[PDB]
Amino acid sequence: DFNETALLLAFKQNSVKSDPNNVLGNWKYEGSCSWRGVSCSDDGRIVGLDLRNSGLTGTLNLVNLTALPNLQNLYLQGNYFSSGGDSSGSDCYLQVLDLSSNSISDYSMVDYVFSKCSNLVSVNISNNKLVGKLGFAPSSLQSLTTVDLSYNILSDKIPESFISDFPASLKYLDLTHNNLSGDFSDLSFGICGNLTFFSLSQNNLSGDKFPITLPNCKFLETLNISRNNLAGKIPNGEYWGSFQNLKQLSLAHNRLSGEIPPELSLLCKTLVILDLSGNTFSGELPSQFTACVWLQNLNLGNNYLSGDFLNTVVSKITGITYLYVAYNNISGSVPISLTNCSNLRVLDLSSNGFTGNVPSGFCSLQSSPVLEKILIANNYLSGTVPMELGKCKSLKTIDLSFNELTGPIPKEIWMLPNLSDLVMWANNLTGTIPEGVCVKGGNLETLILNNNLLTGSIPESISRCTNMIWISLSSNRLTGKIPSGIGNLSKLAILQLGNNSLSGNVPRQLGNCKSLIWLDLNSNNLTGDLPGELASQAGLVMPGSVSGKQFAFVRNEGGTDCRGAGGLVEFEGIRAERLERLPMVHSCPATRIYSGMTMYTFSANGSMIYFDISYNAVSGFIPPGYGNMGYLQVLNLGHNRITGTIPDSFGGLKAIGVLDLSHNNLQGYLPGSLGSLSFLSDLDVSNNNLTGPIPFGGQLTTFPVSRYANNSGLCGVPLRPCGS
Ligand SMILES: *[C@@H]1O[C@H](CO)[C@@H](O[C@@H]2O[C@H](CO)[C@@H](O[C@@H]3O[C@H](CO[C@H]4O[C@H](CO)[C@@H](O)[C@H](O[C@H]5O[C@H](CO)[C@@H](O)[C@H](O)[C@@H]5O[C@H]5O[C@H](CO)[C@@H](O)[C@H](O)[C@@H]5O)[C@@H]4O)[C@@H](O)[C@H](O)[C@@H]3O)[C@H](O)[C@H]2NC(C)=O)[C@H](O)[C@H]1NC(C)=O
Ligand SMILES: CC(C)[C@H](C)[C@@H](O)[C@H](O)[C@@H](C)[C@H]1CC[C@H]2[C@@H]3COC(=O)[C@H]4C[C@H](O)[C@H](O)C[C@]4(C)[C@H]3CC[C@]12C
Ligand SMILES: *[C@@H]1O[C@H](CO)[C@@H](O[C@@H]2O[C@H](CO)[C@@H](O)[C@H](O)[C@H]2NC(C)=O)[C@H](O)[C@H]1NC(C)=O
Ligand SMILES: *[C@@H]1O[C@H](CO)[C@@H](O[C@@H]2O[C@H](CO)[C@@H](O)[C@H](O)[C@H]2NC(C)=O)[C@H](O)[C@H]1NC(C)=O
Ligand SMILES: *[C@@H]1O[C@H](CO)[C@@H](O[C@@H]2O[C@H](CO)[C@@H](O)[C@H](O)[C@H]2NC(C)=O)[C@H](O)[C@H]1NC(C)=O
Ligand SMILES: *[C@@H]1O[C@H](CO)[C@@H](O)[C@H](O)[C@H]1NC(C)=O
Ligand SMILES: *[C@@H]1O[C@H](CO)[C@@H](O)[C@H](O)[C@H]1NC(C)=O
Repeated sequence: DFNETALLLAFKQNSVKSDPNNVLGNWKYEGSCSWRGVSCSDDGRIVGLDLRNSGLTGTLNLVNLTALPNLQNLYLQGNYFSSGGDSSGSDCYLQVLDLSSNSISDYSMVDYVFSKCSNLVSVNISNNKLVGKLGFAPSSLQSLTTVDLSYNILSDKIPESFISDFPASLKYLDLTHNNLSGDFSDLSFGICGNLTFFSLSQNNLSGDKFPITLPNCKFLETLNISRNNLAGKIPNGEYWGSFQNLKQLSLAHNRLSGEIPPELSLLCKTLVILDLSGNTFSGELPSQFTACVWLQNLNLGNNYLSGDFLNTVVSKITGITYLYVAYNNISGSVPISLTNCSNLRVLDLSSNGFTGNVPSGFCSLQSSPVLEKILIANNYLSGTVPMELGKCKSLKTIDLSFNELTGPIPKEIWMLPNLSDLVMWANNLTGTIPEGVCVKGGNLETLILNNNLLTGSIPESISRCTNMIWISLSSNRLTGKIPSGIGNLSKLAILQLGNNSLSGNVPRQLGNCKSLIWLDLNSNNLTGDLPGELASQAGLVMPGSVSGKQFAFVRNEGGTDCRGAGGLVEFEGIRAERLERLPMVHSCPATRIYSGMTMYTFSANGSMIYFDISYNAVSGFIPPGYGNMGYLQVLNLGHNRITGTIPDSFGGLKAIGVLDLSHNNLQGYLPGSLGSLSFLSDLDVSNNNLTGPIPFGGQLTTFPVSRYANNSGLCGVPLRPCGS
């Protein structure tokens, strides 16, 4: 062990606790320049060490490597290194340093880098565990272009002079996703001659005012302060006047208020991306923004904006690709001028005050239709769905949910070749679902039509919808049998057919749907027996692609009148307040409304979560296999003709919160096994032929007497004791 070689051997024996891949297997005494990751300069001294993405675990002490006299390049990123260089130490020759994507927590290490390493061009410490507060700036490092401290735990405030004390050479500074706090207005930027990238996004910065010296950075290309606590208004006057190159601006998701200042339009000579989303802004996008000819992506969503600016302003920017205006106060008709934007890929008008017709001109001169998504949900739109929409061959998503729409759905929409999501719920739509579905048009992921006037049958053709994830037809006029072909949909997760006229028997082929976690058949005309095959995926179910979708679930204190009211709905682009215009809301006031992204309740080997067949004519016995569903939280079989006994197997319903067997023909004893269900919070066994002792264990003695009423001689607490 001699000199540099000794140093590296020290690292392998000391810094590295495990090398499962044997990447260091050739670091072995007797010349170190042939070692894996080691690169040498002509003197034969190590000029670099590249261990990236090697699966190494250990305690990094940076000074232990940087003692290497000639080392200019160090890549340890994408490993398990923790702790870090810390200490203080020898001379540092580093030019490039990448420590990202490790476990490093010791800010002392960054202090060492900012102090000693005077030839440093770039430092990436991002995606680590660094805790503590920012120290002195690296004023002595005069080649330093690039510093990425993002995705750490850094806290307290950015020191007032921190940024102004950086060397003149600084191009890129990223503080994104830390714990930083304090007044944004207290930062000084100094001369700021080279800085083209600055991001504070996802922190705790606050205050009433923008920093006076930020406008010093005349060359800033992207300025991102999004997802902070900034309050007050967007600075007007000359504040934006000196930015020469500003391309990406994001003020999004802050507390900012007032109108959007006309002076902001000074940025229009450059701006290609503007995100003002998620603030309190009112008024209009100023007319000066017609100069915004290079603007590609405009996000004004989630404010109080109103007026005609989409017409007078945004119509005029011919190259706009993405337009997000949802959750605002805009009224009037959707401007038809909007259809002059021939590069528009996404148009989100959801949750505004729009009246009048859906735009019929969206792909005219073609050349050729580029539009992917049109979202107008939760407005006041009237008339029908224009057949012209059938012209945009590129449509991936149409969302017209919760408008005043009427008439049938033109065949042309069902023949859109790329259609993925057709989401039209809470309208007055009529007609039928065509036999050509998913054959003569796109192979759909979701079809959400609940709470319309649709009639006829679910077409046997729905079986070719093999991409299908989520089907909601509830509360329509549908008749006929549930087609056995639905069993061909191996990704189907949620099927809601409730409150229709469906009849015949539930096809046993439903049990062949490998992904089904949610089945609501309630309030139909169904007869026949509960197929045993409905439980055949129990234990096998894998969490699928229905995750990550906006939903709402409306809970009510009812009750028998309240069935069919509330429950689970697709929530994209809709405000909770519009939910109160759903049917039966007077009888069934929402007691609680859950909302969010959909997430599965199991990592793997799951079952059905939710099964409601109540209010049908179903007969036969309960299949004992149903008791094998370990993740089932709702089983509602009430108001049917079901006979036989309650299966002892129901003891394996370990997740069940709601079990409604009421108003059937059940007989025999309640299974003592029911006492072992620890989450059972709602049990209704009433109006059957049941007899004998009410199990004494678990929750059974905690229920109101009404849950046991009208049976054949049940006894024991809460009823009269069995030893009468
Ligand atoms: C300023 O800095 C932030 C990072 O802190 C950058 O924001 C990130 O943008 C990326 C790229 O677009 C997003 O990743 C994509 O996310 C989508 C799904 O995203 C949804 O879910 C996440 C999770 O909660 C959410 O954060 C996203 O939020 C965006 O969209 C809102 C509008 O709906 C908007 O109000 C919000 O500001 C944010 O805006 C960005 O996206 C919209 C695109 O719709 C764009 O208009 C705008 O300019 C911003 O880019 C959203 O609800 C996945 O499908 C993708 O595959 C991909 O993962 C990040 O989610 C996003 N925000 C974060 C991380 O907080 C900005 O781009 C940056 N601006 C500039 C110019 O540098
Ligand atoms: C897996 C998805 C389909 C779903 C949207 C998912 O994201 C979501 O977390 C589901 C599981 C939740 C959201 C609301 C939940 C219900 C909340 O409201 C209901 O009143 C309760 C009553 C009672 O507490 C029961 O335990 C079940 C039950 C009825 C819950 C069962 C599971 C949910 C249905
Ligand atoms: C600093 O390194 C991080 C890597 O951890 C870089 O972030 C990655 O960038 C790539 C390519 O842009 C993304 O696709 C990766 O997903 C990112 N990974 C993570 C975990 O975010 C970052 O690019 C580097 N910073 C600089 C300035 O180069
Ligand atoms: C941006 O950084 C560069 C360094 O890359 C700075 O350039 C130095 O500027 C001085 C003064 O003009 C020159 O004498 C040096 O020769 C430059 N160094 C190099 C390596 O070119 C530049 O000043 C910085 N920008 C500003 C405006 O501060
Ligand atoms: C077909 O299905 C519906 C839904 O289950 C049945 O009826 C409803 O009947 C109950 C009891 O009378 C009422 O409380 C609901 O309000 C009714 N809803 C509607 C929209 O009608 C209906 O009886 C069945 N029809 C046949 C052929 O018997
Ligand atoms: C904008 O719409 C919201 C509905 O979410 C409403 O409360 C508000 O009054 C409207 N305009 C205002 C006053 O900001
Ligand atoms: C159930 O369906 C009938 C007929 O479609 C309708 O009048 C009613 O609004 C629906 N009820 C609920 C709770 O959605």
